Amino acid sequence: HKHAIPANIADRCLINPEQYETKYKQSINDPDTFWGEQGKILDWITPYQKVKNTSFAPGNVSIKWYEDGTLNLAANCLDRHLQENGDRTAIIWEGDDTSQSKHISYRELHRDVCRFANTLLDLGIKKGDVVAIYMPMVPEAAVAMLACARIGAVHSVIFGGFSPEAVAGRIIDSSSRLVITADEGVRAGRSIPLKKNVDDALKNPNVTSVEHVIVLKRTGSDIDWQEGRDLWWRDLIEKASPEHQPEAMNAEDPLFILYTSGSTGKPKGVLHTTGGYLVYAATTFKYVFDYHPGDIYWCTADVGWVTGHSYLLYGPLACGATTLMFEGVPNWPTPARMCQVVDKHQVNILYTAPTAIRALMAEGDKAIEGTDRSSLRILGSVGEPINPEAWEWYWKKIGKEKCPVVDTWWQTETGGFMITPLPGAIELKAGSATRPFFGVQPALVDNEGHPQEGATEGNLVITDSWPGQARTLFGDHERFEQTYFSTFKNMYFSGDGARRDEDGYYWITGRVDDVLNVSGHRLGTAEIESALVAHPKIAEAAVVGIPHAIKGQAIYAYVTLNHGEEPSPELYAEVRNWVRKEIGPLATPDVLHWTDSLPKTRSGKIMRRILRKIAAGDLGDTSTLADPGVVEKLLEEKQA
Ligand SMILES: Nc1ncnc2c1ncn2[C@@H]1O[C@@H]2COP(=O)(O)O[C@H]2[C@H]1O
Ligand SMILES: [Mg+2]
Repeated sequence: HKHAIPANIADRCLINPEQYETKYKQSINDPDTFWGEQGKILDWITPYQKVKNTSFAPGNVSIKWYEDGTLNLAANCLDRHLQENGDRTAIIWEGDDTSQSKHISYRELHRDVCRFANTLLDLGIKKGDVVAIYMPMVPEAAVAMLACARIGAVHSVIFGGFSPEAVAGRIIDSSSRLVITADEGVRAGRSIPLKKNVDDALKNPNVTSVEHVIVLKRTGSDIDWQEGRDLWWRDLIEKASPEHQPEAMNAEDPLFILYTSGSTGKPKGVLHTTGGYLVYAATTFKYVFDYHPGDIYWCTADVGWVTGHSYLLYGPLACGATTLMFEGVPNWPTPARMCQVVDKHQVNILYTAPTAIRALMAEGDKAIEGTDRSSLRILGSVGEPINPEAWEWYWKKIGKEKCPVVDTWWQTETGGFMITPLPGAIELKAGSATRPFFGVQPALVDNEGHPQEGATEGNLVITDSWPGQARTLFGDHERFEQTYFSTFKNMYFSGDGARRDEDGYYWITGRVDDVLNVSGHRLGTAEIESALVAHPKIAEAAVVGIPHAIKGQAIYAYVTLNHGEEPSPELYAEVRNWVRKEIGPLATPDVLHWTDSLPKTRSGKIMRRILRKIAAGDLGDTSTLADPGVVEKLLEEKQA
């Protein structure tokens, strides 16, 4: 069942089916001409000559785009829009409480970003310095990010739900010089203690690089204050000059670092540079959401994740869009909140997550009760697999069967959309990302790296570079090469599995490595295991994801206790909270399963496949296990 392109969309679309085919073919056969022309979506201070200069060679990965060009991201997202569109709203802010909202014009946003860029410079922050941003969804988070970009500082945004330990780890790895935070965040009526978490992070003796903490007064709560180190946002920004001249950055100057979980090890700082990244974010934003001047756009993703970088802020602001930043959650105070915001601000494009869609869908018509939704024209889904039922419920109930849904597949390491419909070019299948974006060459390979042709399934790789590609892991280019470019030589390995059907449409089925996706949050199996075994009473741990009707995956942990310890309600609570402390509430196990029967190879390594099946409630081949006998026991313990 393919959904046709509706006439209202065909009448206005930027890219129709023929235009998609022609552009795609040029983008693959001649990326230098294609991207040389498409790069002019940005203002360049000096033009590039060389466009594509890349190699996925084993142990010798090198990625450069537009390398001789110079530009400024903040000038592209702000300054260049002033003369004609200074009075256009850049950010609509909607508070957690519906009585609270703000409209911030391109001129107002520009003025505050200039003031804060001057604030950063005056504090001694320079081009290349890393600035940690630990902020709630308020416009000042955007001001901070844009001001860093404006001066060539490298921001590292840390999701507000991370624990003090997790904050400290990111600060340590990045040598962040400055932390920007708020006293508290406000979410679903509740307060989250951000500044206190920062205090606790900075007590880590290995945190040595932070000289100041800028604090936004969001709630005015009683916080501890360290004289000298801590500074109030308002105090600083009101002192600063609103005049700031943007300087030119090289296309390959680092723009930001975003700490990202892997199949093994601890989170690594995925690094994006400036030129290719912004070209790709602007281009994908424009064509996939069919952006026309005047369109009101709402991405629901947090600023702390890559969607919040590329599609809440940089893509839409580069294009001069009005972008909506919502402080709260889609179902507070009631399940109808998301569609109430749509109505309130006459949103035309809605881009949200399958977990959110499923949480609303569980409430049924209470999600749309009393709302109109007629301003919507385009819908999109981000960040995790979406099954056909949820897709159809979204398309029907939120979009009233009138709105194409763009199910966008991409990753933190890809910078922007990779496989996605375009609303006026591609007919839709519920649950399918459909076809690759311009400049993207996907392939499916078996475990031996052999490309599979026709209708088939396998490991999803990308066989050549694209302008938005992450360039490295901060301080760890060899691990970058290992993780993404060693499994299948000369290819980018996404870590995802996919199916291609007889029409050539792609269906992404989930991670094939040990990365979990819990409510849209990317977590590592090994890092959660490491968190658990750090507990004084825990000897060993094996973590698996299991299907969950709302969250997509839930976290199931098998735990082996030290000799002398017994399970108890106290210990159950303590271990769950231990993971909440080491990483954050986002990584809290849903289930703890106490056992002494972890399956292991004869070399001693944990075997997780059977554990996954058992936890799911299901078996496989046990001939690699040093003791098959564990299986039966594990089946009994889960029965109880
Ligand atoms: N539309 C989608 N369908 C299936 N999987 C997705 C989709 N979008 C993102 N993902 C995966 O979910 C992961 C979440 O973290 P990342 O964005 O880093 O990388 C992402 C992809 O591997
Ligand atoms: Mg221990």
